Amino acid sequence: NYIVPGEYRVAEGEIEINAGREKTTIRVSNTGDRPIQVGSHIHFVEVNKELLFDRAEGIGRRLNIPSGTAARFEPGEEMEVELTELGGNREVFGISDLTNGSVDNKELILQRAKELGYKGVE
Amino acid sequence: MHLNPAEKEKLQIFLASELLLRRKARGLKLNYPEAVAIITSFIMEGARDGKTVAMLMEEGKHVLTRDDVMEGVPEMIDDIQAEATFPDGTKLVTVHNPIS
Amino acid sequence: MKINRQQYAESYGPTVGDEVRLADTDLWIEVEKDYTTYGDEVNFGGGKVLREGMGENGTYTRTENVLDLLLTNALILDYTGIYKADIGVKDGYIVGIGKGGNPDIMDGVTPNMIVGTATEVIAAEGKIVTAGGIDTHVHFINPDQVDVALANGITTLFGGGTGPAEGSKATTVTPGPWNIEKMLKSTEGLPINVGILGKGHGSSIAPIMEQIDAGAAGLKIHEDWGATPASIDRSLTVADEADVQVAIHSDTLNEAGFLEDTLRAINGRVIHSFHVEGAGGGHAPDIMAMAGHPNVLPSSTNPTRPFTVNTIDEHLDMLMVCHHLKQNIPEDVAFADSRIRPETIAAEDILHDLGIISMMSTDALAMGRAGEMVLRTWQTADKMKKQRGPLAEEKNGSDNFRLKRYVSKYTINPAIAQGIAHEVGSIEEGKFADLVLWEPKFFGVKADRVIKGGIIAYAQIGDPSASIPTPQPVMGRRMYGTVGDLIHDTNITFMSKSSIQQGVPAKLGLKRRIGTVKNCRNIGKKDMKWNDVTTDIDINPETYEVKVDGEVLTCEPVKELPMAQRYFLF
Ligand code: NI
Ligand code: NI
Repeated sequence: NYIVPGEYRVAEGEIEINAGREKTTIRVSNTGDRPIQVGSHIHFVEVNKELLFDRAEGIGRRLNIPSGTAARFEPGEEMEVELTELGGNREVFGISDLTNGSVDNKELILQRAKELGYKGVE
Repeated sequence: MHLNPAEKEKLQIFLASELLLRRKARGLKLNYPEAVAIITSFIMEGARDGKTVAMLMEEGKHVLTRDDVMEGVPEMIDDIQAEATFPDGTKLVTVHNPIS
Repeated sequence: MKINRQQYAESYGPTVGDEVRLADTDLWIEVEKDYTTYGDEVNFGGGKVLREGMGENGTYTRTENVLDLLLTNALILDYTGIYKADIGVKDGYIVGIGKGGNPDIMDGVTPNMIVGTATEVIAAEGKIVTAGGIDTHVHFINPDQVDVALANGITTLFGGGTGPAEGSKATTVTPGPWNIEKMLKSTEGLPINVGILGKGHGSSIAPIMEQIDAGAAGLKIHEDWGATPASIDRSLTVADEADVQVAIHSDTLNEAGFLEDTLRAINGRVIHSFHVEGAGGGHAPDIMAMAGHPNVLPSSTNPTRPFTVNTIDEHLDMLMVCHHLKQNIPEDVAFADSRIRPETIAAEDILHDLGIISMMSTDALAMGRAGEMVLRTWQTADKMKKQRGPLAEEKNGSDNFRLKRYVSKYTINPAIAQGIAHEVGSIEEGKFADLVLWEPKFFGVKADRVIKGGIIAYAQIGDPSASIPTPQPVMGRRMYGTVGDLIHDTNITFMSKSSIQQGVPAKLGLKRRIGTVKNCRNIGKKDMKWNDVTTDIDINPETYEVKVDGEVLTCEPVKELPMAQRYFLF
């Protein structure tokens, strides 16, 4: 039986990520002329201004993709992504300075986003 | 000679590769450190010969085969990396899965 | 969304139920539990999770539950379990074993394991992390021995010596107040934890005791200084007052007594019995019978580990050359023949496997290899699995039981025996962050990175002039923890309570962390984790056969070992 030093023998099955959290599918479009790549754990409403999508649907959420991976949008590309819910205290500070507190303050987050030109606020 | 730190360290790779080649020439299946040394010194000497980085990335996958080395050695070596002075200055060569 | 297990393990290291081979042995360890929250794993890099506002908290100051260092995704192999967790370090100590990141947005974050602005990250995904090895049989003979120990994952050296003096070349002894003070001063420049043993010899208390008061952390009784009933007795009286351990290399020659006389001098008091099998030294031929007693903490040294086809030949000659024996003088050969025994060495493999010998050690440069304590521990476990089959107590196909029994021999048990397990010897919260990362392919052979007091001290790393650190030649190198004044904060000098109370550190200008030796007179064999068996060991005086519970303990020597010619250049 051929020995590969330090090899894994993984169990059977699959690992479900972000289990028991609500999922949401939204369409997003890169309206800019340069590539945008978005990581798994960035508060989705605070992504680059040029990404057009329903900003309200990004609040309190992030990409539902394996921890440490990212979704890529080429210049002009539109595609669907799936989001999952933030966890913990469901508070976000810094990043684009749109939340700085609870993600429950949707009107305040959307006001700041609209005033600063983050595309896609109603 | 004006040897700098890297020049002297790298002399030891050459030496380890000479040692390993002698071992291979008397019939032995090479181990991990021996295989790494032979492929590393091959790359450095290929840079000194004026080959390109792209040539060495191809050639590096054919220096040693699985029957040259002990069981499991192919799978221990995911890549081999070496920096050497090409005709155009220092460059990095990475040989992916050199032995299969 | 789901990730298949192979992919999961490649990205984040293995998770519950997954198994990992140790080097090129036949031994398999299985993840028992996992502290993560699937999907909120911590990781570091471009577009990765530990970034401000995300898995890194951008609000808290260092004092507000933020770590100095997070080791992400470690597979911990320890006496306390074999399991997956993040490891959080702060002020040089392990403060949290659990799940690290940011409570803002992640579930399941251990409260004092916040990754903040103050946090450094070490990616342990795909690595096995263990405590630093505790070697309690060190001869301080050549300072080049320290890197040799660090490269095989040893982080604490307990022993004695003044360099290549004949006293120190034979015995783990730094004799008397002045030698002890000089070697404490020397110890300021060694990038490893150290504890110094004084000469456990004398017939009056004062000469012995003054060594402990000067800064020794314990004592060594060795036959080359006279391992007599008096020296045994006085050392143990000093030890019991001072709260330090005594190691013994007994009277091989049976000059003043046989094993039963040494046991009667000990009189039920706690003692560490070095190289208990006896090829390293001890009453011929039955010293290994010490390992059945409740008040003995038994260790092996490493050249007999495990029993191989070259073992006897190499020992017979080693013994002859270091004692200047002559194959011409019959007594010399009867002596060698009484000391180097296939019967006791074979049985030492099996006593390790049964939990009867609790500890491993090197005997570095006196009759043992400084960089092979960890190495030979696993080679022994592998040989025993092949010859004795998995222990009854095992699970799936895991070798988890044996692995915890054997990791315990060179981590927690030596620490317990020497009165220093409050500081070192295991990956537990509240203990010093002496941590070894291993690639599974190199497990127990060559350490990836050795962390000392929360800063890397030693690493296998490549060309310093390159664009990246991985290009050849990759070799063991001292890291920034060893440089300048940082060598003081990342290493511990372990000393007696009386030398610390008397202000020896200040008298000598010692800048290293000072660790207190304590709680070593009220322990026994029952305190040796996973290796706590007491029994009647019988060693036949004529044939040297070893019996335990009426059964002969025998096994064959092997021609080949794993963790050997696949790895080493020489
Ligand atoms: Ni000894
Ligand atoms: Ni010794």
